[PDB]
Amino acid sequence: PKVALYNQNGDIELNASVFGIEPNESVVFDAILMQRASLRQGTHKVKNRSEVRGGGRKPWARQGSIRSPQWRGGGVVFGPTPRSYSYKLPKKVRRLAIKSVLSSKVIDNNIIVLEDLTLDTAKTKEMAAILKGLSVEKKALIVTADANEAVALSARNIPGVTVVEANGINVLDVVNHEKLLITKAAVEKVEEVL
Amino acid sequence: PRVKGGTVTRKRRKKVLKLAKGYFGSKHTLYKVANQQVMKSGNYAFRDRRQKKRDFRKLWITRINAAARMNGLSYSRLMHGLKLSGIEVNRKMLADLAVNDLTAFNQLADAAKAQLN
Amino acid sequence: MKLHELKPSEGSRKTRNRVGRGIGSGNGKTAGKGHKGMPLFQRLPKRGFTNINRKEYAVVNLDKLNGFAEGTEVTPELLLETGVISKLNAGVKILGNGKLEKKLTVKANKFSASAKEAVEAAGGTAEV
RNA sequence: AGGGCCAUCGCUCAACGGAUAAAAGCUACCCCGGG
RNA sequence: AACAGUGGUAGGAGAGCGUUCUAAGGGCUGUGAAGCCAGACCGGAAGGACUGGUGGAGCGCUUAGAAGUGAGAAUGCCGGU
RNA sequence: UAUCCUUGGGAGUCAGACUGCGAGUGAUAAGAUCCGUAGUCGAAAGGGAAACAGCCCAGACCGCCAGCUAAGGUCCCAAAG
RNA sequence: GGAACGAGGUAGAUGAAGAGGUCUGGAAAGGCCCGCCAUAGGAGGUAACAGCCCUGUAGUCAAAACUUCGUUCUCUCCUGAGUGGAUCCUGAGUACGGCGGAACACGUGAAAUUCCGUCGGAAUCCGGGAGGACCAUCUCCCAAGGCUAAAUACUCCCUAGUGACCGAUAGUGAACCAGUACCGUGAGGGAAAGGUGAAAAGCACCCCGGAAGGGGAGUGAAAGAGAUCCUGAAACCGUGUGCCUACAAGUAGUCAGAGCCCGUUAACGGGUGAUGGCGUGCCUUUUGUAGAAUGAACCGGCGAGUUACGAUCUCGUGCAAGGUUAAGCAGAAGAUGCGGAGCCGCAGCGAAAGCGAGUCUGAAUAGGGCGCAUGAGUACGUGGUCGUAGACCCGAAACCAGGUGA
Repeated sequence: PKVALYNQNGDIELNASVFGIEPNESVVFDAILMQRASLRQGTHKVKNRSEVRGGGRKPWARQGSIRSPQWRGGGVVFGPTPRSYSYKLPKKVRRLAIKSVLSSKVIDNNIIVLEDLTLDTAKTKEMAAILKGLSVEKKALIVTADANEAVALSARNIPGVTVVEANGINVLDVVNHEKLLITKAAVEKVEEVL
Repeated sequence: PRVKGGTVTRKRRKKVLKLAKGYFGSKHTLYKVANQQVMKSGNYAFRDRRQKKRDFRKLWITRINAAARMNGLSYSRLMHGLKLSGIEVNRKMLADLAVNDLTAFNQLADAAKAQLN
Repeated sequence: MKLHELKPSEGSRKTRNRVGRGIGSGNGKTAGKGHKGMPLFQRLPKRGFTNINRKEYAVVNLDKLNGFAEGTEVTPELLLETGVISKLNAGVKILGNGKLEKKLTVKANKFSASAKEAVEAAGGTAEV
């Protein structure tokens, strides 16, 4: 909890009971599966022995139906059914995982704090030059507490980046990008939810 | 997702039909019949190898029993006399190799003859 | 944690026993089922009847008042807020299992006779 | 009112551990699973 | 490390290999990918590679995850002989 | 010498067969039937009985062109007087 | 009753930046080396994998004419509250009575309740009905007249879009002139069948032949790409050629083994094998098989323990005498917040009234039953079974309803 402060051209202390917890990596494995399963959609509906536009007459081995599953068109006795792939964790387990992924990147010298991230306009040239000053070559994260349209509209084209509000950080956001920029005003609001 | 899996049955059925190369007749093209013969081939190889160890010992007797019969001794009066007269753990297949000569093989019969009397 | 090396917890996962795929795994041909696969409760007579309105009050070991700050105005609407009782039903009955500590104002629908003296010994009031 | 809880009656249910309160043959050119 | 052990159906337990898709990185490919054809290589098995020929545009590795998951037998179905 | 009890999870099996002991039914007829004890087969290959599910001998983790024995054997087929 | 005003929909308009250089190639969208725009790196094309090649996207603006919504005028119509307390109404074959039925979770029972017929038959503010047969008590409420949006259910369709969906035996029966070709008098049943190339540049001419079909020549990166034509497997049919084979009894192999013939992911090699030893196919099913007990002509593809909701059990994880939220709302159909209604546990016994670390049983403070005393659950996840659903696939004869045929 002793990360330094950044300010475009140019050390603080965060809640050590939030950003300095020893991680629990078992709670970070099952938490990712619960957030990844929901992403999938599950809209594969196959046909059955009774939903085939086929005969019911015994034609003539025995073979009482033409569309029985051992024939040429019309099978899939069991097949994939359109269900729901989204279960729920207990609430403290959802709460513990976001603390663990944030505290892990404190140790690795990966989080970078900014002060309020003020832009001029929605230009990408000004945003691209700002990334060079902070040296974030691959993917990143920009967390802003008030959802400024400028920064959001100035960082929606660059491929590795992805803008989002501070009330909506979750597991697959922070675990995927390995560098992250926070406004110093947003560091308070993540402590208040958890 | 549907898994076709047509490409994995080509490679498994080829590896049998290479091991059946050289068999007579239709037993080296058809998978239904070559698979009945790679099974009885490996099962016959296990018995052949075991029977090969008890066979060659059956061969080495009938050469020792003739090479000793030049000197009046049979195989019984030889093996039994070579286990008391002196210490010569000469292997059946190892002694048969030295039985070709007159002189080295007869040197044991003479020693056994002295212990037999 | 990085997204490449997601090692699960040991014993937290298990592979599905897939039944009927080949003789080598076991459950090969007959699929783990094998070849060719008056009761007692209808001899025991029924037991009287049931009451249409049974009044069951919330009971708390006498030992539930040993973890509270000061015996004062211990009304059931504070028992239910802090959550020593999970749910107020008809009435709140106090049981005399356990040892009390100091005096604490108690407000209950009923009282056990052994429970009545133990609050009356520590210095508490039993207002029903 | 009605039921519970105790004392007590009604079973050859006799195919007695008691398929329902109640229940016969019949027909092959026979329908069909089996030697 | 020393001792003891290892036939096996129903059946119980454990450890593994493959196939398609998805996510993360890392990396082959028109100087030739998948597939197909050969071969006298490697692993205790299921199975992997490596050269050569055809082929003429895609594929694979590591850790995970989801299954329409692995065919020699149905007086199986469809095609071909 | 190292097993057997307790709770808990998962089962499979429920016309067995013949060979060595006294019966019963039968005609002390039956590779008949039904009993009870022991074995093997079931689920057990290898050696012997010319061939032989159950008799006699003995239990296969896999290699070796090593040795000693079991039942049974030693003129020839066929190893050994 | 009418016109305004604004938002949409039905056709569109506009739209940033590399021929960068060089290599290989039939061809650069690739390699190598260098730039650029970005509210635009979503897509699809292009001679092979484009952010700057087009067609486009973000964005901003557009419809004379039609409509679909709202905002506004115009238009249109329009009394409420007391106070009394003398008489009337306040919805009749109706409420209820009997018989016979039927429906409520309720099968006519202890049984209201609802609705039919069938027969009788009221009361009407001091009045009426209900509160599970019935009767007093008591609380709520006015029957026998009629209207009524929203929140909800499903879609042949219509735009916009997604897939841990399929990729030609799949997916709809149908990617192709498909309910077609055929079968049936009829009701009905019901297939097969995708791919040249970047373009036709789809073979002038010459030769053989009646033509087909060839052999050259040309196009092309490739003619082994020439019209059912990308790739082209196996069964099957053949032509060459190394080594065996005309005194030999064979589940066709295996082990021993010369002789000849070849040189390899160089290795105790490779291919044939005269001859000797041993050796009653495979799966199923049975007390048990070589069987004359059952199945398969062969090759290739397809083809059988699934998913919901419950129940219980082990392991892992979170918190722990306390854990956990559901619907729903705000949210890229997502995570996450928020929701304390409910559920399980924390102490039982008893038929119940009940009492309680005990309580039933009983004259019993006896004995005995159970229970603490000795106390760990709960929420999710994997996995193992059991349930209920077609429930592991395949396989009858019959039954009923609605129809087609002398």
